[PDB]
Amino acid sequence: NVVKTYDLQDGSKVHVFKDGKMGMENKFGKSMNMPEGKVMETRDGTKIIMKGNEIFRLD
Amino acid sequence: NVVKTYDLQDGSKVHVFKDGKMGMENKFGKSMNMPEGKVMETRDGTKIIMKGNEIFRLD
Ligand SMILES: [Cu+2]
Ligand SMILES: [Cu+2]
Repeated sequence: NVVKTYDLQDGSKVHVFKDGKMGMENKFGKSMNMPEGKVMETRDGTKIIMKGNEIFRLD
Repeated sequence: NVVKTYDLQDGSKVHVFKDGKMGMENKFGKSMNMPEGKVMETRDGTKIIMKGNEIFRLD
């Protein structure tokens, strides 16, 4: 179902689904409200940001 | 002097200069500030967004 998952510094995660949908979870796996316009950083140092339910990655 | 250029669908351009500074030009070549927190569509399809003086690109 998930086509991609971002593994964020803070232990939270963002799943991207086959259907274009997106979902974020805290370090406890509980579902969260995803922040818009806020830079998030992955485990491996990649910076991303969400806007209009799409994901942008630091170029 | 211009290290990177994005050609947008609205006729304007974004420049990233060799120094680090960032600017936009309009259709007429008029230099302006880089719009922050706004998605912009490139002629070649991509969308970008600037936040805190970093460019992020659709993933
Ligand atoms: Cu999960
Ligand atoms: Cu120019």
